[PDB]
Amino acid sequence: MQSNAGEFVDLYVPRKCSASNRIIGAKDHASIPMNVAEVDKVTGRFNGQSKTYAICGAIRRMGESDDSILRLAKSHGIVSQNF
Amino acid sequence: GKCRGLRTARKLRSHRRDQKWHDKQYKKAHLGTALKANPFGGASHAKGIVLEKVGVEAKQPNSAIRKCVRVQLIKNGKKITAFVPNDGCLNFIEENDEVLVAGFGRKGHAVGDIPGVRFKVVKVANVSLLALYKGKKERPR
Amino acid sequence: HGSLARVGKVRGQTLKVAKQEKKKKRTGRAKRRMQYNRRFVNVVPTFGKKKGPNANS
Amino acid sequence: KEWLPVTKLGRLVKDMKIKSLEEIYLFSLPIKESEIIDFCLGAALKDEVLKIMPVQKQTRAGQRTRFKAFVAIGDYNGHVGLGLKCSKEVATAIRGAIILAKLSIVPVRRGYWGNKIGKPHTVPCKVTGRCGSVLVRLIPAPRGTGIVSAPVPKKLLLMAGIDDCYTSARGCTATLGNFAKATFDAISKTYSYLTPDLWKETVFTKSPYQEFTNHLMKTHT
Amino acid sequence: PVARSWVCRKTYVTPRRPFEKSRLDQELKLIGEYGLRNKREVWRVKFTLAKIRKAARELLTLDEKDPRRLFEGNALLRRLVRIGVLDEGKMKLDYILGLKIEDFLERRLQTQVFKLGLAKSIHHARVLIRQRHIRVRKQVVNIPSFIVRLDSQKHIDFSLRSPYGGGRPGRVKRKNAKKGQGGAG
RNA sequence: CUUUAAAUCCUUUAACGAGGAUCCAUUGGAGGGCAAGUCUGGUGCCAGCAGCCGCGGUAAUUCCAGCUCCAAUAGCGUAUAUUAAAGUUGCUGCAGUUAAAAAGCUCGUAGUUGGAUCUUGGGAGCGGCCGU
Repeated sequence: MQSNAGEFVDLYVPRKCSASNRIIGAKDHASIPMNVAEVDKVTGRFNGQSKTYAICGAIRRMGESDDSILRLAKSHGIVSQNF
Repeated sequence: GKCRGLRTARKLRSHRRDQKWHDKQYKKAHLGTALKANPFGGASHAKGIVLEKVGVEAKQPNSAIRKCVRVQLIKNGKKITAFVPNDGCLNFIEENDEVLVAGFGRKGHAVGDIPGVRFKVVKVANVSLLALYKGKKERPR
Repeated sequence: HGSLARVGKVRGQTLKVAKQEKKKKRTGRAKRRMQYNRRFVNVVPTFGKKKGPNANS
Repeated sequence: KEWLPVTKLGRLVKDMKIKSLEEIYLFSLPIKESEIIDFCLGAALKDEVLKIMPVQKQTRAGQRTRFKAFVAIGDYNGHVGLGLKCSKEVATAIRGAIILAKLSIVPVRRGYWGNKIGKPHTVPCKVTGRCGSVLVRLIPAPRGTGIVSAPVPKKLLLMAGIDDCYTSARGCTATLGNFAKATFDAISKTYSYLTPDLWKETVFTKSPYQEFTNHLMKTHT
Repeated sequence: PVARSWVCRKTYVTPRRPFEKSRLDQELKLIGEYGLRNKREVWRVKFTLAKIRKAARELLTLDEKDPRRLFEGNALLRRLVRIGVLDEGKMKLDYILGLKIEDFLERRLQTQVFKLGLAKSIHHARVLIRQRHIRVRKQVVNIPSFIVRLDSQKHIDFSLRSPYGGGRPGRVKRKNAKKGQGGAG
């Protein structure tokens, strides 16, 4: 994607599944990009920033998207480790 | 392949060798029966002597009369119905004439409307039938 | 119908026209030049569709 | 003559907020407005009607001929689309297929054979595409090779802006529809083939639905 | 048993599809531009390029600093550079693939005789070559295929012997001057 | 003149040698595949064309000709062997429910294929924890 001179030449760099790393093609309409809002650790209100997640349509059709967001929010601290 | 053994060279070669005989184009070329029963004996062309001029009824659909020429080949003594090309070229073939005769185009298979005629007449009395049709050479009599 | 008697029917019975007098066609690179001039230097962008060389609709 | 955009993504593109169909292709957005793809690649999009195909529904009183028009569209700079519209007469089919070709357009990733210098000339890697019986394999080739293909996938790959390529084709390639849909499907998978180049995890930027939410409320419903 | 050579090879390949509109009309675009006479004169150049372009593919498979590659590669590069097709600035053999038919048509004698401006067209140029009016370093060249070496470009002028130079004035003028004094009396 | 055993051809070179530059480019085509006429006259499932699909029974884009256009071009067509195209012989690489195809079933010898496991840490040295 870079030339002998070191220039980024490909006309866009794709997104790819936050679960299984599969690049998310231009016409994958099943693909789900989520914004998960974070909170002030004593007030409990929307700060203004989010932990954005992106799943390829394929894992979403498998039905594993649920567990894959649940993992990405646990290892992100959004969700209780105890659970 | 259905035996990917490293020491399976002969099974793979000896299978292929055996299964090449189930091909038509191979079985034809690699037996005498196709080269023997060939009226031309494996030759491209063949001089023969006209013994009658024959109307052959065209196939089912289209329906003309195809003017062919019954030929005794010199080399074999074998019998051939050979077609005569373009419009009014059976008028150039006197009986008992030595004609040079080629295939029709499909490697000894019957062509178009003409049932079991595999041959065309090329030259008549060693004068080319295109040259007679175009009127370039006149028939030496 | 038509036995061996009808051989060369239609070839015989055409009004036999003699060929017209032509200024003889130039041959070699003089021809390929003339072909190049008919196609790539002369003609204009046309509305709808570009026609064939022998076209006479 | 004037475009009044109906969909959300169409509204943004007319109001200049998002300016590259690259940015649309990143969030994998459906493109349903026709003028979006006519807006960003407009002064380059060229049409070739690959085939008009008379199909026939047999009815009580004789055949009912409709006409399929297969239209490949693309700039010669990394975007192709393959539209097939079946209609009553060929004028309507060709026009409708042009619109469907536009709506279909994908980006083509193109790479190098060996020496990564200059601009990419060929397919980045061996990609295969299927439709019915047809299988169209693409292999990268060195510079000046051209497209080594049948007249149908040549017309697409040239329009894709792929300068060099070795193709293979298996199955009934005589069915131009499947043969054009396979080679289009093969091209499509260039930005769906994970190379080492794209191993660096993505810095998830903001959707133009999220980035320009404040504009969309007052401009349309 | 005889003392004859026999060694001879074709200088062209006939293309697979005989009626590609895109090819037929790109090869006539070449013939017009550069005043060649048939598609064999185009398939001849295309074939030489394809053999060069085959040899280049063969050397790019080989490891860098391979003795056969470095020798063979530089030998190919200095040849293309010497005929004015490739640059001394760009002599690196991945550029040999980025090289096409117009680069070889530019170096043939017909096109140099035209683009030096001592001919009036590309068709006039062949006439001047065919009718042995032009020379290269005191060598009268009859043949418009003649690929001009880069050093040997500037030494293209008229023959000393031709009436365009300081030569014996030709057949038509000399007959018309003799008819002119036969006309005057 | 040169060439050469002696000649020839080539090269060189006096003189002649071109306007219809008659010092006259053919060969095959023009429905699709396949580049190029829905032109005109003839024939009327006849004559014939047509590798295949097809054209021919009175507006023949296909026959027989005229003009025209296309293709290759001092060459171009045809028949036949053969190679690629043929991933339609398949090692690379085909197939075997229904398109051709898995033995009725099992044992069984040559053939072919065959589980895991048997040495590693550091000594010497350089470049900016990793390299030879």
